[PDB]
Amino acid sequence: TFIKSFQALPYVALLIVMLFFIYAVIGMQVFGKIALNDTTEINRNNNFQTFPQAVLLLFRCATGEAWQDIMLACMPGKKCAPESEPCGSSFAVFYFISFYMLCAFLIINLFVAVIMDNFDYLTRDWSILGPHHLDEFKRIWAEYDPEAKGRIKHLDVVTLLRRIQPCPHRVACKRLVSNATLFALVRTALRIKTEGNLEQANEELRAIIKKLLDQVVPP
Amino acid sequence: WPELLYRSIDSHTEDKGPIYNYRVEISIFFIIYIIIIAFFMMNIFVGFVIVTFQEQGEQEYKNCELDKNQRQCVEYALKARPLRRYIPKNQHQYKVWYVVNSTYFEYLMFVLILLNTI
Amino acid sequence: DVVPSMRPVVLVGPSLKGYEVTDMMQKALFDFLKHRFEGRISITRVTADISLAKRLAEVQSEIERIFELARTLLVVLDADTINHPAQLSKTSLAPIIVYVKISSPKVLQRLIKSRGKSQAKHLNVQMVAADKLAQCPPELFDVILDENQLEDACEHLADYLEAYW
Amino acid sequence: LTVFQCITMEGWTDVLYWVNDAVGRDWPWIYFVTLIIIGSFFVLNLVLGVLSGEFSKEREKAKARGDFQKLREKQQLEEDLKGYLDWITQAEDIWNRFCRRKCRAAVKSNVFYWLVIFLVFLNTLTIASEHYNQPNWLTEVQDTANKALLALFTAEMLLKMYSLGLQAYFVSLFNRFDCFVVCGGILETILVETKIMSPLGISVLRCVRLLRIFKITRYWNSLSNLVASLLNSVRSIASLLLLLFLFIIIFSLLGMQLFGGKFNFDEMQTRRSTFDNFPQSLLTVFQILTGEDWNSVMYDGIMAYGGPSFPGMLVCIYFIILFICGNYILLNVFLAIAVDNLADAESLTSAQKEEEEEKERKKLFRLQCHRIVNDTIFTNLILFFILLSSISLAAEDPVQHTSFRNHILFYFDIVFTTIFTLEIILKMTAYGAFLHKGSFCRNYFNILDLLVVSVSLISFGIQSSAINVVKILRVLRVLRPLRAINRAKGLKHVVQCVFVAIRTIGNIVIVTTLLQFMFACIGVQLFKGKLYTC
Amino acid sequence: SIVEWKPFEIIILLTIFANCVALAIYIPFPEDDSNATNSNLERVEYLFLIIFTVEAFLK
Ligand SMILES: COC(=O)C1=C(C)NC(C)=C(C(=O)O[C@@H]2CCCN(Cc3ccccc3)C2)[C@@H]1c1cccc([N+](=O)O)c1
Ligand SMILES: CCCCCCCCCCCCCCCC
Ligand SMILES: CCCCCCCCCCCCCCCC
Ligand SMILES: CCCCCCCCCCCCCCCC
Ligand SMILES: CCCCCCCCCCCCCCCC
Ligand SMILES: [Ca+2]
Ligand SMILES: [Ca+2]
Repeated sequence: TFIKSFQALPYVALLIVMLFFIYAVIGMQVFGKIALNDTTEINRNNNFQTFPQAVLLLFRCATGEAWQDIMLACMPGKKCAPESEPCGSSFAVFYFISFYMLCAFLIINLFVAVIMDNFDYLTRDWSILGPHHLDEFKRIWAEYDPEAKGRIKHLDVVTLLRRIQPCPHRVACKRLVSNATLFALVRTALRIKTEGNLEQANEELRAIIKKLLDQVVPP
Repeated sequence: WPELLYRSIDSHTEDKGPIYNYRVEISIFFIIYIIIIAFFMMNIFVGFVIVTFQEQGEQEYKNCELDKNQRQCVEYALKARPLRRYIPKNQHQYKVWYVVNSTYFEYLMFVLILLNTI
Repeated sequence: DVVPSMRPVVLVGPSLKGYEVTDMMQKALFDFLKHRFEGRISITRVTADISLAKRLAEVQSEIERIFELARTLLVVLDADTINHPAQLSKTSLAPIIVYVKISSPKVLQRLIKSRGKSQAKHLNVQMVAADKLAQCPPELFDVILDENQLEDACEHLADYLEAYW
Repeated sequence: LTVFQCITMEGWTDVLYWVNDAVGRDWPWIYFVTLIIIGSFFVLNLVLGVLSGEFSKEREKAKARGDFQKLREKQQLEEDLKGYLDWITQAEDIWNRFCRRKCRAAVKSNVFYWLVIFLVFLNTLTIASEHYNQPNWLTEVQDTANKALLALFTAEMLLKMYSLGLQAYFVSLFNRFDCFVVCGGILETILVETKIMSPLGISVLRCVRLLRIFKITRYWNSLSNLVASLLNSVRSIASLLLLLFLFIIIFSLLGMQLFGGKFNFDEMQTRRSTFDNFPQSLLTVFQILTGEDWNSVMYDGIMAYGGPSFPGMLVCIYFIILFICGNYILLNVFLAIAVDNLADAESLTSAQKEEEEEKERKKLFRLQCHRIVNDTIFTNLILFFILLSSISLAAEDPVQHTSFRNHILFYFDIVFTTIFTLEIILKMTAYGAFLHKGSFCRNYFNILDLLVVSVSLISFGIQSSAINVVKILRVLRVLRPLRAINRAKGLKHVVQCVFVAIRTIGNIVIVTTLLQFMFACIGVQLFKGKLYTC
Repeated sequence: SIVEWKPFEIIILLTIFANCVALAIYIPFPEDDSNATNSNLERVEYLFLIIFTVEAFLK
């Protein structure tokens, strides 16, 4: 379900990608010429010299990994690169503060957007009927029936693999007698209402809410 | 953070070098802050985002119809479709199918996967 | 019956007028009531038991002067006995009565302890009448006063007075 | 052990740089980036999810006891009490005291409120004007402007008390806090003028002086309900925090028991975060809990029990149980507190602002032969040109000045700048160009397209001069990706929901950015240059 | 049985608190070194074992 939620919001992550792109290019053009030397943090591993390198540095900052030492190393006064025929900008505050405040925001925006898209599942009593029970019924139905070949086909009550949750006082017989059987079980096992007229009520509810074969659904 | 917690515990007096563990009580200032701005107020923050998203989502509450679980139930009128399993026909091709489709096979193969990882 | 040229206005208040917690609310409403109806409302203070009304030696001549001033062309009557419509509705004077009530029974004692503890023991006697005022249905509670601040209830009192004028 | 150190995202980048040195820069980044993304961000999203699910179950199960109804009843009661005390106080004014019936209206008047807000701002500016070695005139300015503001704030303390009822003025929580802060100011005057004042005094007294900035943020109502709920449920916040404190005490006593005095290595005493005594053990356990140098505090914990061996290096169990079941309990505590008090304190808002509004409502050129055709092929060609332009500026070479690739990218920039001027010319046929109601300007995205294109062209114009001005005009051409926001009907929805989120969140951001100002000012008081070292 | 009727549970909780405070003051010196305070805390510790074993028997 989380994979589905992630794949159902391809644009909340696109925003994070756009932010990484923007800040990678900005850091490229401003801090690109700092001198690569160790004992600092703009070194042979961290630098804004190529786009992959800058994106790695920004991923390092986003996970909060001594980003302040990079920030202090990109402050002005640093020797410039030799391939450049001094360098270092004081923008390095606004570049590294804001980034951390932006990513850490857009991350949360992403996470919650994925949580709450999915919030139907995360809060769930696991007792009242849910997709798990319906799919378990689908597989047992396939166990007692080959591919799409069940119309009545029933002379047995061996359908007790339906656990206590949806023969107590033969209410199983009442439910069975009173895809069509799937929808009948859906309506009855919920036991929403009991008035003796709920078949026509189900008819009108399905008509108003709905799109498919309703000539068999109510019976 | 801890590189600064210990420059500010050694902190002595205006324009004077450090003294080892001059004041450990200063750590309180760095604890309260950490509890307030980093822990409490940036979890108030995600809590606020969560509750706001839930409000943005309950706009389509639609209380005229009943609770949400029956909404998923009625949306699952699209179930009860066939699933391919290829029940065997040949007798030489059914014994193997049965033995490989029994749980006796899957337990063993979980055991072998674990042994290969080991 | 027939209107005595105007509807006499008395204010029941949250409780008995003999204790400051209530009569202060009456004065507070009366000041603002009088300062916006010049030539439209005459305020008078009555003391005798006008509950015993016909339409006691002191009470003998008390009732008629209210009608006399009502004919003068609405009129505010300030009493010390009308603490419920029942002790005033037995006779059909056809008045309009301002029905002050507090929506909660729990702020009353907090108001009681406010200024001084000398009055404290009367809180029950304070509260019972409010309880005895609580269950009265709106049709005999014609003036509905629910809210907190004066500045809006004073505007609320404006509207009731223009059914005829 | 190394992978688990990476997952917690501290020490992640070392073990990547060491591997980069060992086996080259090429592949290892896949391993470690994927490890962080799958195993750190994703399984933190899952944890936030499961916790929020449990908390939304507990909220609904909290509709059995109806604690929210208790909070609402208390809120209405405390509103009504002051509302009726207004009736009483306005009654008392019928030893002539004609002054009060005017000074009360002055109090309620917005001019006085804005005056006492401007005074708060001056107080802040006299506090924030701290400085390492400020000129000697600034010190006397701050002293006199502190005395004057304290005297005035006491003046509008007593004026507010006497224009209302004392027994009514103390009803409001805010005024009870304000009386406290001005009393703290008076105590400050006493201590500083008697000269018996101590560094703890210069801390707490100036601290309460800062707290007077809370005189702002009293209109704002969502945070008012939030604070009301926090003060309602303090019996549970205290319990949760106290249980956390006991967990930390246990994991610090065990810390001293296992690593007490075992950190003495002949190397220079760089081990500041030892486990020696109890206060220095609490700081170390807290540092592990927040996970700052969890590595080093575990490598020292290991190398104390012999090097990496079998009996030794089972002292990773301590620093792993700690980092697991301390961050879990931190997240649980500080999300239960921050959701069960921020979803009920938003119910207050949704049930009283609604109620109050319901209460008040119930009381009451050429325009011929154009070509806007084929807007379904431009709407994709422009995307597949913006993407290539974005990659184009992603492919520049900073370190070399006259790079071979840079000339080719300049040629691409020529082509793309011309093509992106083509659509600007095209949309003349569409209504706009400050003509026809100015339909051009009503939608800022088209203007932004023109703006970034115009900058890419102004850089060209300056390039003939070839001067360092373009040094900025180059950088801003990073704006090119944002054009997609206009051209992707899906991306527009997300980038608008983000702004809606910002506006809805704004109160919390304001509280936090105003509550960091107090900590900045206290830090300035405490460490105003006491951090040097030779 | 009637001992637990009496509210001593407060005194046993105060014993727990005194044990926490006895553990806080104990400085773990590197190699068997000790000061006077660590010497006294061991006698106080025998006291705490006594007061815990007694209540163990009772409960
Ligand atoms: C005002 O920010 C602060 O004082 C903070 C500062 C600067 N340092 C740290 C790291 C904090 C922080 O977590 O930054 C957050 C990161 C996520 C986005 N957050 C809001 C935001 C959204 C979009 C654009 C910009 C900002 C800012 C506090 C803080 C704690 C808790 C809540 C909070 N808040 O802004 O609500 C802020
Ligand atoms: C001789 C005593 C000097 C130290 C007194 C206390 C200073 C250190 C207190 C550390 C508190 C940290 C709290 C950890 C999280 C609750
Ligand atoms: C000299 C050795 C070259 C080996 C090249 C391997 C490339 C990929 C290795 C890392 C892939 C890890 C994926 C993690 C699971 C998604
Ligand atoms: C929870 C697992 C982490 C720690 C497990 C303990 C492993 C101890 C042995 C590892 C090293 C053995 C000796 C290597 C040669 C120096
Ligand atoms: C409830 C109060 C507990 C305070 C401490 C209790 C135990 C203290 C015993 C030893 C105190 C240290 C001094 C040792 C003699 C010089
Ligand atoms: Ca970290
Ligand atoms: Ca670090």
